[PDB]
Amino acid sequence: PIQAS
Amino acid sequence: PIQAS
Amino acid sequence: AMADLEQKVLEMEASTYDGVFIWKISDFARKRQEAVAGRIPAIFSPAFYTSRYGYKMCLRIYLNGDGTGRGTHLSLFFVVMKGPNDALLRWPFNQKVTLMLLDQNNREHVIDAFRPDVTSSSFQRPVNDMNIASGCPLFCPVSKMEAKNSYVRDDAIFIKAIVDLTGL
Amino acid sequence: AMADLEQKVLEMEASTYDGVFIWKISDFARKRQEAVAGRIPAIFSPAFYTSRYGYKMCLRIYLNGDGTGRGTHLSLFFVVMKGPNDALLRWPFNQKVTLMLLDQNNREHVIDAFRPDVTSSSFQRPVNDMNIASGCPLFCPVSKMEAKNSYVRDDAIFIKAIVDLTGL
Amino acid sequence: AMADLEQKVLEMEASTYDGVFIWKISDFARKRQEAVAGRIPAIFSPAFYTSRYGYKMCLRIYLNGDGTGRGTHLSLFFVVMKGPNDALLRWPFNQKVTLMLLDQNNREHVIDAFRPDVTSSSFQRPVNDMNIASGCPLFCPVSKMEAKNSYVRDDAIFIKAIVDLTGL
Repeated sequence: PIQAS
Repeated sequence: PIQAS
Repeated sequence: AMADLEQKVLEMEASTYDGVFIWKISDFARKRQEAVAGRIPAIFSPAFYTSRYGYKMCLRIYLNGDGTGRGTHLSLFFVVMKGPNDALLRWPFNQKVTLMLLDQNNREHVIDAFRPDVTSSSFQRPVNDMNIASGCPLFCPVSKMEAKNSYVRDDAIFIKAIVDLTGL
Repeated sequence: AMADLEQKVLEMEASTYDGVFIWKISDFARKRQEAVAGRIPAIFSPAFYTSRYGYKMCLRIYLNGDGTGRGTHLSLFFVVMKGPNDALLRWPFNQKVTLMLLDQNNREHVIDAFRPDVTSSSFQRPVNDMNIASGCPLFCPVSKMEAKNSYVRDDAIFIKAIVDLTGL
Repeated sequence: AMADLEQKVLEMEASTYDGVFIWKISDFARKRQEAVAGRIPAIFSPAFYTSRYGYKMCLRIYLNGDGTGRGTHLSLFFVVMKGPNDALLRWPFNQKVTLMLLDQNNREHVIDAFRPDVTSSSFQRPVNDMNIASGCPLFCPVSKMEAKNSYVRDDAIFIKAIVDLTGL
């Protein structure tokens, strides 16, 4: 998963 | 079970 | 009016319908001192149920003890409340009750249990809002709470009740 | 106080306690234009739980995208929040998460899934109200939101989350 | 206003999400008089659901009868309601429905089951808040719930509905 900016 | 006072 | 609906909302926030209940008591140190001073000897938990239309129950705790536990133990009692569906249920109440104070390290819980005394008024079909509470006056020594321990963490404790559902 | 009570009631109306959540996003065209225009880039879902006393979680959506998806994709993220029983749960959070945009003809859902990176701050025990969100910036190309498509119907979409409950 | 949120809280208090609903009608004698005297011929139950995101349903009772049962029978009806997740569900509504009046001596319950007529507007996807009701005008003779009847106990009756969940 990639974190929200 | 013991009753509350 | 306002307060009535507020109570209804908080009750509904806490209610469970599978006979398993966890009661988080926050601000533990102040509430215990309130018990020690006699200002607030006991606290009731919110209500919970054995099934969607089952028995209505709550807990009652004495943070500085009751009866034989006065001054030395946390005392913890079970309460059968008048439920909306009591006319559909078997009486007397006859389910095993298990009560615990949770270790927040999960190593060593305090656990007690009993089967109802079906002769006791505590387990008859309620005529008032609650029957007389019944349970464990010697549930947990206060010293376990006061010394270095993992039952009280971040000024809160957790009490867990399990009502066996055999026969229901 | 009535505003606060209304908020609590809305939260409870939406809460689930089995790790399965369906988020209906109505007024879709207005909210998407709000995202496109930058006035409201992101929307948070109501909170849901893995069990009655389990992890507290919510979702966060960018209807016009975030990061690598910005301006071309729906971006959809998972949020671990500070829950009332976190002291009782295992950390870091380690449950598989499945996220879906439902086809309202039920032919071709959009689905993605991930295992938490247990070294990420997104999955440690929360100290703030929520942890940093994480998920899929490239969840769904915005073209799938067109009128000929069946994800938007009667100005609403449906997002579904399934938190795997293995080991809980 | 306040009454809106009071209604919301009452609906949440009574809601179930497994297709099983028990409706306690208290103040039975007064509400019977209101129906006999024509002031309140009918009462709607609170809503319940087949699943967390399933069909929304309620019951409608005429304590002094409707239609063929008017003045001689309790009449009991099932109502498909407009639900928040109807776009995700199969239409027409096609689940078996069982309705009962509970004997409070655990004796013969009144029980009727039916399957929806799928050509009826009662079971199409709701366009209004409520579809047209369907059910049993002759559910129970009024004379059967009188003194020593055992359906009425302590000025209350209990209605139970079970919606079959096969195929959902």
